Formats: sequence, structure tokens, C-alpha cells
Amino acid sequence: SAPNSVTITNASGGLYLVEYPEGYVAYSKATEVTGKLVHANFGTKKDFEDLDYAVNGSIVIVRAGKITIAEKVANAQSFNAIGVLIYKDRTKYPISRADEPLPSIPVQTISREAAEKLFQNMERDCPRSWNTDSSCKLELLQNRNVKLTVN
Amino acid sequence: ELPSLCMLNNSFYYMRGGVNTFLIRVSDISVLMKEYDVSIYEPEDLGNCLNKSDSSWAIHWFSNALGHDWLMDPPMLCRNKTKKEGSNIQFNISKADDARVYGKKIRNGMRHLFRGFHDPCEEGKVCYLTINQCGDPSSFDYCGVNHLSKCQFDH
Ligand SMILES: *[C@@H]1O[C@H](CO)[C@@H](O[C@@H]2O[C@H](CO)[C@@H](O[C@@H]3O[C@H](CO[C@H]4O[C@H](CO)[C@@H](O)[C@H](O)[C@@H]4O)[C@@H](O)[C@H](O[C@H]4O[C@H](CO)[C@@H](O)[C@H](O)[C@@H]4O)[C@@H]3O)[C@H](O)[C@H]2NC(C)=O)[C@H](O)[C@H]1NC(C)=O
Ligand SMILES: *[C@@H]1O[C@H](CO)[C@@H](O)[C@H](O)[C@H]1NC(C)=O
Ligand SMILES: *[C@@H]1O[C@H](CO)[C@@H](O)[C@H](O)[C@H]1NC(C)=O
Ligand SMILES: *[C@@H]1O[C@H](CO)[C@@H](O)[C@H](O)[C@H]1NC(C)=O
Repeated sequence: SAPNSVTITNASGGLYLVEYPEGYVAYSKATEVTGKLVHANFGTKKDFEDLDYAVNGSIVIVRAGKITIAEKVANAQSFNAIGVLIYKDRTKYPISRADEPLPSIPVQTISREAAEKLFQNMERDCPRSWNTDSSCKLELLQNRNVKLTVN
Repeated sequence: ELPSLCMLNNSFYYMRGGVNTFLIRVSDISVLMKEYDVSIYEPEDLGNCLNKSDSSWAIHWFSNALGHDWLMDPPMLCRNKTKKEGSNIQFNISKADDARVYGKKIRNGMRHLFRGFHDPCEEGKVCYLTINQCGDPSSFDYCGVNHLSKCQFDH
């Protein structure tokens, strides 16, 4: 019954609570994941392919939009991500349904407020090609980590 | 009386005012934004940052002890009472851009309040002083026995 939480940790200086998200969740189990946070745009197959930086052992943050969220988490898991954060962009992108097969890693939807609070602690601008807010960033560096707790 | 202060180590500092205890940390992480969170323009506004309003007095004193000018200095940010994350007060003390001078003052404040203060702020990077009331979810278990036990309180 403990609330779901997204927190940021530096190199042992402490844990800082970003948000208690009331948004929809999928549990494989009640889980606690911790690692580098990394942006994967819409989380499509090509989005993960085009990334210039490691996804394994990392939590991915993706925008809702082009594909269904199940496909997003399937792609993230396909590239060995440990969890998925989903936030909703300012422009709403229609979902189109292509060929797809048949949730083990935690999946948490967060407010755009929490997404921007994470981004302000992240580095590297998102490509202009994504047509997303300037607050967007790609990598959580400086040995920082994000902790997602899903109960 | 006046609040009593003790620093556990370079990471965790603590204030005790009345029945309440507040964690104080200094690091390069911010979880508050001007666009979403409460800006404290005058001391009264601190009554928007804590679970119970009265305890805000402890923050008030601490602010003036740091050197905060309620007239010219940048407003500190805090999380609203209605939000369920807890209470978080940020002083932007970065050694960069427009907060540089201000930050210095605040760090000097710390040097007078916590003998043996360690400055973790790196030059040209972002830096913050964060206050979390003990017991709120935002202070986690940093106000338990394994921390406050081996800290000795004074003043
Ligand atoms: C706590 O306080 C610190 C320090 O004041 C803040 O950090 C700075 O925030 C300001 C305001 O957002 C930033 O100022 C901008 O700097 C840009 C230059 O980029 C440098 O810094 C970035 C860091 O992200 C590096 O990546 C980059 O390589 C550079 O080294 C400028 O481009 C901006 O110019 C804007 O203003 C002019 C007028 O002055 C306009 O006319 C322009 O069109 C333009 O819009 C701007 O000056 C600054 O970058 C931040 N510094 C650092 C070190 O991060 C924190 O934001 C603050 N925290 C909170 C929560 O408030
Ligand atoms: C990703 O895989 C590489 C394999 O070369 C490994 O060295 C690295 O540690 C992995 N990353 C994480 C976060 O586990
Ligand atoms: C500070 O103390 C905590 C426990 O009180 C400990 O886990 C941590 O490693 C210490 N860090 C430093 C920098 O002293
Ligand atoms: C805190 O939140 C409530 C409702 O969410 C709002 O009415 C109030 O104005 C907020 N406080 C401040 C200081 O903005």
C-alpha cells in the first residue's frame, strides 16, 4: 500500500523524492528498480536503434504517441531496459497499429511536471527532429540514478 | 528557545526547533521548479511549505541565520502542503551565473551555523540547499535512530 514513487539519487549524497505518481501502473511484482535514466523518444524500434548511448541496465523515459504503450515496453525490454517511465507530451500524437506480437519490467506513467523535474537534472538537448519541448534531455549523467518503486 | 543544530557528516545536517526536526542537505540536485512550485516572497509564505503552519517559525529563523534577505534576494522554492510528497525548501546557492554572490552568502551562513561545514558545491555547476521536515515522505528515513543517534545536538 506504500505509494509508487520516482526519486533521484546522486553519488551517495542522498535520495530526493521527485513524485508520487497517481497514474496508471503495471506490476509484474512489487518492484524497486534503480539505474541511469535515458530518453528513448517514442520508444519505437527505430527510436531505440537510433540512440547513441547504452540502454541496458537503465530506465528509459518515453513519450506517449506513435505506438501503443505495450509495444514501447516490449521494445525497452527487447533492449534490456530495467524499467519504463511514460510522460505525455504537449502535442498528442495518434497511435497507428502495425504488425505486433504478444509486462515484466516496471511501467510508471508520470506527469509532465515530474518529467521536466527529471530533465532539469539531465544533460544533452533532445534532437530538434523530435519536435518536443526544449526542457527535454537525453541522459542522466554525473553518476546520478533514478529509483522507481512500484507497489 | 532557539533551535539546536548538528551535522552528522558532510552530507546530512539537522536542525531541531521545538518539537520538530528538519533535515538540511547541500547537493547538486533540484526537484522543484518555479513553474510548478511555491515561491516564498515574504516570511508569511513559509506557512505554505510545512505540514503544520506554526513550525514554519523554525524555517524563518534559519533563513535569517543564513543571511537571506527577504527584500532583495531570490525567493526560495518549496513544495505545497496539498502535495503528498512531503515538504521541500530549496535555496539556489549555485556557484554560477546570477546566484553566485547570493550562494556565497548562504554558504557563509552555513559556516557560522555548522562548525566544520563542508562545501560540496562545484564551481560553474548547479548547487542547492534543501530542507525536509522529518516525518514527511520527502525526508525518508534520514531522521531515524541510525542517523540522529550518533549526532549530538547543541545551541
Ligand atoms: C539555480 O541557479 C543556477 C545559476 O543561476 C541556474 O542555472 C542556470 O540557469 C540559467 C537560467 O536558466 C541558465 O542561463 C542560460 O545560459 C545559457 C548558456 O548555457 C550555458 O549553460 C548551459 C547549462 O545548461 C550549458 O549547457 C552551456 O554550454 C552554457 O555553458 C544561455 O544560452 C541563456 O541565454 C538566454 O538569456 C539571454 C539574455 O541573457 C536571452 O536573450 C537569450 O535569448 C537566451 O534565451 C541563459 O543565460 C544557465 O545555463 C544555468 N547555468 C547552469 C550552470 O546550469 C539554475 O537553473 C537554477 N535552478 C533553478 C531550479 O532555478
Ligand atoms: C551494457 O553492456 C556492456 C557490454 O559490453 C557492459 O559492459 C555494461 O556494463 C552494460 N551496462 C549496464 C548498465 O549494465
Ligand atoms: C554519512 O553518514 C551515513 C550514515 O549516517 C553514511 O551512510 C554515509 O556514507 C556518510 N557519508 C559521508 C560522506 O560521510
Ligand atoms: C496549494 O494547492 C491548492 C490546491 O491544490 C491551491 O489552492 C493553493 O493555492 C496552493 N498553494 C499555493 C501557495 O499556491
